[PDB]
Amino acid sequence: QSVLTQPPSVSAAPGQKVTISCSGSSSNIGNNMVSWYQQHPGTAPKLLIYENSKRPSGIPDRFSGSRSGTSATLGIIGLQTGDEAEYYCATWDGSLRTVFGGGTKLTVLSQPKAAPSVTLFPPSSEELQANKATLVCLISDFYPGAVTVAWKADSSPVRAGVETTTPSKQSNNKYAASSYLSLTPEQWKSHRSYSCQVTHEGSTVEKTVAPTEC
Amino acid sequence: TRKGIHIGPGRAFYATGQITGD
Amino acid sequence: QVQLQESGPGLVKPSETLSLTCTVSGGSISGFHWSWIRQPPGKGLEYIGYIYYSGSTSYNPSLKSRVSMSVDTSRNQFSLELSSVTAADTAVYYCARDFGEYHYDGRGFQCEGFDLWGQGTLVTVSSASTKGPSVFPLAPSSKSTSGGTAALGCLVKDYFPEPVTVSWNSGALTSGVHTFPAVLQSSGLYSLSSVVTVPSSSLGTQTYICNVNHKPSNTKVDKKVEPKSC
Repeated sequence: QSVLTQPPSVSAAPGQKVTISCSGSSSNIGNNMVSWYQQHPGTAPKLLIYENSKRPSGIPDRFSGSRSGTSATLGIIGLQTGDEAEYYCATWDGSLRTVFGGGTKLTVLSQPKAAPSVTLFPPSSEELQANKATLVCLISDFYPGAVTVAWKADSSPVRAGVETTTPSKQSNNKYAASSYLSLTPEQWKSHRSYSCQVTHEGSTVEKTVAPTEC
Repeated sequence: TRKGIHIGPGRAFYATGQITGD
Repeated sequence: QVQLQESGPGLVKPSETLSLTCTVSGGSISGFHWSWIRQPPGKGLEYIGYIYYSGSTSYNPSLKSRVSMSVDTSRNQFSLELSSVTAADTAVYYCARDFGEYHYDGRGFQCEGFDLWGQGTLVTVSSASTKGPSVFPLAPSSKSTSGGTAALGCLVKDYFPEPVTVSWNSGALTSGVHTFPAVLQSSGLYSLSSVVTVPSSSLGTQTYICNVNHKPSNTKVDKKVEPKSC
């Protein structure tokens, strides 16, 4: 978790109201003015709002922000297609820096809601035969394109060795993604099972592979 | 608390000081 | 109007110093505070610090011990120095003009800001020295078929520099084929994966090879991906 909190993902239908919320504390928002950024991938971040609610000229009303208490909210009215991007909030924090929220992916609902399709390959023998291991977790056919991955050992939350790609668009206009858990054959054997844990739009499916299959 | 002077975007500002010295 | 531009190396060996210069035009450095903000790919944004035109600075407390900025009024340029870099410093680096609250208190400039950004420059931290990849089979689904189809792929691992091209069946199968993006590991070494969704009939057959090319290290590799064995 970050100093500022945003929802990883938010969606609406072309033309609908949406709202993104930045959440903080006395240490920051209670005391400095937030600003808002649109980022389209491959381009730099672009200032949408500043001073809680002011708008640099060139920015459409329909983009509005505001602060209340130690929270702030960006509001996007009359949704469009070019509105699909990642949005950040930011302010000074008492810790002595500018700080950003984790970044909300705003998806403008082109097709309907596709739940992800998870597959987990266990470390291949030919890898093990060269004394290495890697577990490959592939996620499929999801929309909005936004997933959170977690990994557990027997049921131990492991954070270390993880590598997840950002969601990529598929031929079918749906999203794919892949995580990779690196290890040593000691580890892969030192446990009765490993799990892959995908939360999407608020719903978690998982697949669980073990050393023993054969 | 007290407080203040917002430098807005693209507005220049000049201080040195610092009225209590360096 | 006023435009900023990042410049500097694109690849840097761990433990060395990272250096970058932001070059400003259409306006003066004068009267503004200026910043570097980096972004590890697929991650979000982290502010590194700011420098005031007259030279005063303020560095994000987490990096302070490693970071250094300087301003050159004449050249209309400012610059960053990241020291003892590691895997974690691999990022797009942006430079920016700031705004925010000023205090005569002694707390000076509170940066809330950034209204102006360069395009950013990617900097890759790595010791890796042009290894070709090792290609491994992604055990085809095996045992159990709901929905009705199966999936397999290749695992291309530990290589530098990118890219790599993954073909399939020498070129015969390009449908339901996803090449995932090249991830970069704390080693200095890349990895990605290709995957094709196929009929649960049976297999075999058919079959079903990967055409991995590490063109920088002239390593073409075909790989036979044959089912379960369970």
